Amino acid sequence: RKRAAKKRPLLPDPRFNDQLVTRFVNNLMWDGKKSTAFKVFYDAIDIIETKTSLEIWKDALTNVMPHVEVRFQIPMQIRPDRKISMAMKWLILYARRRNEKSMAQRLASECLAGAAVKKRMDTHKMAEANKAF
Amino acid sequence: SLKKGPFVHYKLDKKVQENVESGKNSVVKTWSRASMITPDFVGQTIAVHNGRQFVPVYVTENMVGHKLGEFSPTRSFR
Amino acid sequence: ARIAGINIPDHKHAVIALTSIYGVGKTRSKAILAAAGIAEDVKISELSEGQIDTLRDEVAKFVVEGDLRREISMSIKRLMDLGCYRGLRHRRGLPVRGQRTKTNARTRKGPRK
Amino acid sequence: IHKIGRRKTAVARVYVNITVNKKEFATYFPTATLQYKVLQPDVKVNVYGGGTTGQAEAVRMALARVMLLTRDPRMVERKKFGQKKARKRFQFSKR
Amino acid sequence: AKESMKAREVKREKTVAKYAEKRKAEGLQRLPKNASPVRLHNRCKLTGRPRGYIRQFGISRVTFREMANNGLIPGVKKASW
Amino acid sequence: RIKLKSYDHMLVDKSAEKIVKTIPLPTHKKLFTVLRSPHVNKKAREQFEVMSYKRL
RNA sequence: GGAACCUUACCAAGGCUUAAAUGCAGACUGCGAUUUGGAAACAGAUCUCAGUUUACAAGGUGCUGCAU
RNA sequence: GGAACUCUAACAAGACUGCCAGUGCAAACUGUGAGGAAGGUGGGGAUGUCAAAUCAUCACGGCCCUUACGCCUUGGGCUACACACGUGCUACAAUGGCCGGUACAGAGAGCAGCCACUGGGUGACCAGGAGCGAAUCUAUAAAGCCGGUCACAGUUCGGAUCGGAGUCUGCAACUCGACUCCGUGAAGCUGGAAUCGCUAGUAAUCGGAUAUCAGCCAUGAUCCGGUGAA
Repeated sequence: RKRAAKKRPLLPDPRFNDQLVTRFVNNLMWDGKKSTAFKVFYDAIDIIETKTSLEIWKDALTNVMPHVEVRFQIPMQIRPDRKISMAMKWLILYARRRNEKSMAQRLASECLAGAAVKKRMDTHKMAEANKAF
Repeated sequence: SLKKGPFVHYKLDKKVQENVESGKNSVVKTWSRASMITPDFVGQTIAVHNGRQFVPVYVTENMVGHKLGEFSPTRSFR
Repeated sequence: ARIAGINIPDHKHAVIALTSIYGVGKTRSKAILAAAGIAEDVKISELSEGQIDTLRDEVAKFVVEGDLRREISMSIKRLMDLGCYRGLRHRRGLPVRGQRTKTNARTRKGPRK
Repeated sequence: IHKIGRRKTAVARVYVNITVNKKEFATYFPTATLQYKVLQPDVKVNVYGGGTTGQAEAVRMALARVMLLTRDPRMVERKKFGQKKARKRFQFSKR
Repeated sequence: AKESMKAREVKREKTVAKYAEKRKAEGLQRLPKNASPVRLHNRCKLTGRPRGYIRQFGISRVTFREMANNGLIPGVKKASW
Repeated sequence: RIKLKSYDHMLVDKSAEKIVKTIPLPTHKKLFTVLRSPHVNKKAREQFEVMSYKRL
């Protein structure tokens, strides 16, 4: 009986002029601080310049996109868009467990394509079991 | 009261000065426990009202910094 | 080196390592360093012996040791052995500065008896 | 050409090189996102009002009016009594 | 709110009328200990009720509400914003 | 006409336009939040505003 | 929606009974500074709207919101 | 020195599904276009049994005391403490702390006062002394930005506890005020079933102001402004 949705339109960022970076830093924000989140993301993607650009980050963001979730524990597809919010949430949630020094340092999990693919593998292994529904 | 002048009650000071001048005598009775111990109060016995009765205190030398009410407990817990 | 009795800076910064000595703290340590003339940003493992002695001479000015420890010990023993309110409060082990001996007195009372 | 920004609280009077309050574009908007939000592609602004983001959005609205033109009607919601903030309540028990 | 307790306030107010030049001129103070501005608690001035007071109107919250409702204070309205 | 003030936005205006024959200067709005019930119902208040208009 | 006194309605101890405030009833006239006993309240002196008897009320944050 | 803007405060316009498309006898929904706005623009004041809270805001029927359960004082208690449940703040850290540079406000208050400026003092503060009974005068924001350090633990995180020395208010700071200052570093490294709030300038987070005013427990209550989500 919510009867509506608005999807909350967004606005792109100056660097990389991309619309996914804005969603990523929005999920990265804490206590309503966007500037420091952008700073941390930029330091992280520049630290990732060891090995290309944010292309490798956005492709690593694909390996954490599940195709079916269990929610009598019935499996079902999630949505064509909630996939890139579960992927971002899982990446950001499991990048805060790395025992590195800084946030930009422990965010170096895009090259681990490492606690991010494990979640998708467990989801697929738990969804392929309850396939008779 | 806080290093702008030592606070001792006028009546208490006037009644202890004559006692210390006459020498050694009976206990001095008081209610104003808000007075600070003076070097004129040493060796003297004061019965100070506490909440209902008068507790005695014998100023030897060492309480010269504390008030006349730091002693004489007011609440009786166990 | 051993500025105080047995304390060891051990490669920490000057101020952060000198504030490990009991009795001396951040403010007086900064004052000692500024009056003796050594940079606070530099470490301790490279200080020359002249600077070591110049800092020792000014650290031996304040009463910062077991001497001050037991000085405040005699202070509490003095206010205790005369029958003061603070004396009986220290003897029984409850907060002394007027805090409520009701809830939120754990760090002074102890665990659940 | 004159324009009025009028963001949340800021008011910018654009008078159309991009000088701001007798200063430069770097001493007033050091952040990259602050230098951004000028998406239009002898400018005085005389801005006064809320925060940095508010003033940036105000000058953006004014530079869009002189040519994004949609004035955002969002305002700080009033705090209501019996609550802790505008839209959050206290905490109760036994329910 | 008793008559004696509200008349005590008037007695203390009348007591702090003199000595205005004596208290203005940490020692040399042998006063009745009632001639001090630290003992003047403000009442409602109609009923004489502590625990709530407004310096502007000089009355308690309940009397303020009742009068502002039944039109006795010029200027008061129903605030809304 | 030098400053004149009142507590209504339609009385001081008539007085001032009378004076001009015979400028906004923003009003002063005080506010009070008074508890409604005389006993405990604390989460129930009432707001009362007092305007003060002045012009010249 | 401000407990050091005051708020204070509670407790211990000193001082009051037609009353610590307010109307009245019948007389006797035109606020201050000094001194003693005191913890104060209050008593005893100088001095220069106020002070004193008689019968009247009065008063209570006393008990029941299951009389209102 | 100016009457164009912001602004203030009075009057007006503007949003009526009215415009355009399909459904329907009809109300009326589903989308587009214009517009600052949308389909009650958003938020408030409005609010048509439980013998429910108050005989302690106030009044009052009935009962009780009046050498008093009435009344003036001093001192004390309302802060008592082996334990518990509720409501809050802070920290458990490096998208963090510290020393520095650099900005951006709003509302409200001010002779029961706000203090420019100078001199003394690390500091709270003290003395002298303008302006202002108020779009005139005063009351100096934080988060944010830049640069260096710390490079991971009971730590340069944390803030309780305790000793000494001072400032302000007040007759009075021990019971029981606040602040400054030099010492000191306790529990705390994301918390068990169980439970709470939130759909947009919202939550989260940071700062400022008012009310009681001699001072103050203010981390309580009522508001405002900044950054800002899923």
